[PDB]
Amino acid sequence: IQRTPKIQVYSRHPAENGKSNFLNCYVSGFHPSDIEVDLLKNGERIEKVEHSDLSFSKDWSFYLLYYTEFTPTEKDEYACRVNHVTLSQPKIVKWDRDM
Amino acid sequence: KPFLSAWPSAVVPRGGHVTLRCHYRHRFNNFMLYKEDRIHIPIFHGRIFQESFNMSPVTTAHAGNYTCRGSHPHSPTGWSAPSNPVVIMVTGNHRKPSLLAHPGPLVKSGERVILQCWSDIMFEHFFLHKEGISKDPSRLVGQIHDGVSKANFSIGPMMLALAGTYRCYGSVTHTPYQLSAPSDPLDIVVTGPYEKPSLSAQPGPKVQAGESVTLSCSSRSSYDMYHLSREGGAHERRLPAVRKVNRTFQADFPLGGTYRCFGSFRHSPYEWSDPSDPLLVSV
Amino acid sequence: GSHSMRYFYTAMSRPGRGEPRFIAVGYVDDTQFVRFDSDAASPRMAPRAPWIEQEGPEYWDGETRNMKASAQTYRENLRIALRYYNQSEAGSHIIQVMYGCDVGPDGRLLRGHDQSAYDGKDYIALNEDLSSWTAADTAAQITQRKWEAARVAEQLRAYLEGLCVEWLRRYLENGKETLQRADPPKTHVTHHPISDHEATLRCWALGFYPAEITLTWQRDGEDQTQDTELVETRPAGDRTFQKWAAVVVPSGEEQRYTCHVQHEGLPKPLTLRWE
Amino acid sequence: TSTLQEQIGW
Ligand SMILES: *[C@@H]1O[C@H](CO)[C@@H](O)[C@H](O)[C@H]1NC(C)=O
Ligand SMILES: *[C@@H]1O[C@H](CO)[C@@H](O)[C@H](O)[C@H]1NC(C)=O
Ligand SMILES: *[C@@H]1O[C@H](CO)[C@@H](O)[C@H](O)[C@H]1NC(C)=O
Repeated sequence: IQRTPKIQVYSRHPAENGKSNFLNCYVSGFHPSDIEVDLLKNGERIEKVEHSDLSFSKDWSFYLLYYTEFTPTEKDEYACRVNHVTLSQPKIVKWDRDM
Repeated sequence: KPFLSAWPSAVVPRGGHVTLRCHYRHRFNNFMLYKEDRIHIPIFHGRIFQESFNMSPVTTAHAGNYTCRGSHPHSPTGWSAPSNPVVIMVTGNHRKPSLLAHPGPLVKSGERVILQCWSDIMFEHFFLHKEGISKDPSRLVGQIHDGVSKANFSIGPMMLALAGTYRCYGSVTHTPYQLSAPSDPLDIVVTGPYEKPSLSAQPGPKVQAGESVTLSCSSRSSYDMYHLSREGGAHERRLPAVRKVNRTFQADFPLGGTYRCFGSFRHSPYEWSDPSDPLLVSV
Repeated sequence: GSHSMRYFYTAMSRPGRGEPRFIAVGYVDDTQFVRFDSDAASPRMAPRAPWIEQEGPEYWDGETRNMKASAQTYRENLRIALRYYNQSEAGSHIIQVMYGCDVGPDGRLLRGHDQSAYDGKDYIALNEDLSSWTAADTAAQITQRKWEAARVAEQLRAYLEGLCVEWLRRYLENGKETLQRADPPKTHVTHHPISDHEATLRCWALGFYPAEITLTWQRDGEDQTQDTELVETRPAGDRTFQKWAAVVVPSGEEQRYTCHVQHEGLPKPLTLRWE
Repeated sequence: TSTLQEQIGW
């Protein structure tokens, strides 16, 4: 009755280099609730990260949104790193502007 | 900061066991311990606990006020900030005090009860502690009057979380973490809001020695157990409830005095129904 | 349109890692508006949407007391659950509760809800009649017997018919211009090669509220519901949502593909195509 | 209150 997290990484607004935006990592469909999520900038943990209040769906699985303000560029690569009891190793999902 | 905890209880008898765990950065290993007065001096000559610290058998030397620091290699200092404090209180070091309830141990939901601890030993403080895992004790200063020290613990408005088995302890001046032997226990039970059962006598409440009389506790509610109490404070008899053909739930206690019965449920021994109406049995 | 209010409670034990924790969140439709977290140094119910912030101090004090009491109640329920299931006090467990009301266009009650779960599976739920329970197992059957003996369903029914409806109506008015004004999605189609014989067409919907939406791909008017990649609807973080739908198409056939978008903020359903 | 005020034990 343990459920592994689904992960999406995406921006609040359509990305345009050099323009302030928000980077999001949405984790959902997981159980139990403890989970570790970091946003990364070039492999390095971003500091000013906030998250939504823990809630759950009709099937009892939890979801959370993690987010930080950011200005995207051509060179800088962003990602989301998620660990949960269901995962042997942390999952890393790159931010793809097209996903 | 780390989270420090005592398992199974921070209140522990001499000779028993308690384990301190220091949870930090998702692990339980590599920490140091400190007592309240020495804040940057690790106890046990700076022993680096490789895992939870088991104290067993517990001695009075274990009593104390603890904080931990977890290893943090890649930081200015080698270690973390101090954890929350955990007070290990060691019991069994003085004659036991006494614990009584006013007006009594059966407390109606939403109402209050006083638990009075007292002793002819002068205790500086009294501690009231409900039986169970990881529970905190309440502390009050003792007050002296006419050769006893005593304290009044007010409990309520009464609900389930407050119900259970209570004991009280005293500690004497200069050894605040060393507690007395526990008082005799008091079961504090909450009554209501579950509907009152019916009490009856078979053949009836009029009996003369030496013929048999059975009291029956009955309800349409699916109680799992019934408790028969006779005014005057001998501990209630208990019997499993049995389902009857007309769908009532009933227990028959074969036995004067004035009686009442209460229903209760599986795994829930400290919450009872409203009391039945009283029944007077005469011999 | 119809609307709903829901409160969601999560109560978790974590022996050796922390004190038991209770978190509650409240939603009107897809909009969260309050939160309470027992881990805060000085826990209070707090606003999570702007339209509730000007509710008076008597509201916040009242909600805070109730949550403090509820946190206490559920800490005990975790202990009780341990006894029901014969589990050790070393393990970590979770109780979840969701309850609330749905109302119709006239503001009148359509349905009330009160459901609980233990360790992520159904435990006990109030039935549609709001006067009886469905228990999922023998443990839950103990709770059911208590609740019947204590007339709990009557209490829940009174709440659901009264305060729940009354407050949802109040919140819907307070937040009318966000809660009752659908924002249609901004839409577009992107094209991404896969090989030199195939490519992906992705239909995007952004910045919409409420979350309910339908994105479909058709090929000469026939839904490709079997060959459509549909991502879970996701929050943008500004109280709007995002979704996309993808289909793999043979090269040079891009023109037979149309993306169809349905959402309440749209006057007429949309039909998009890549160019 | 807006939240359920009744306290319910299992
Ligand atoms: C124990 O130590 C802490 C300081 O670390 C102090 O705050 C706390 O009040 C102490 N508790 C007792 C009972 O002394
Ligand atoms: C404590 O409560 C008991 C009973 O209600 C009462 O007899 C006494 O006056 C109270 N105060 C003290 C100091 O004992
Ligand atoms: C139902 O059955 C019991 C056992 O015979 C009977 O004594 C009890 O009085 C009945 N109760 C009702 C309400 O009929």
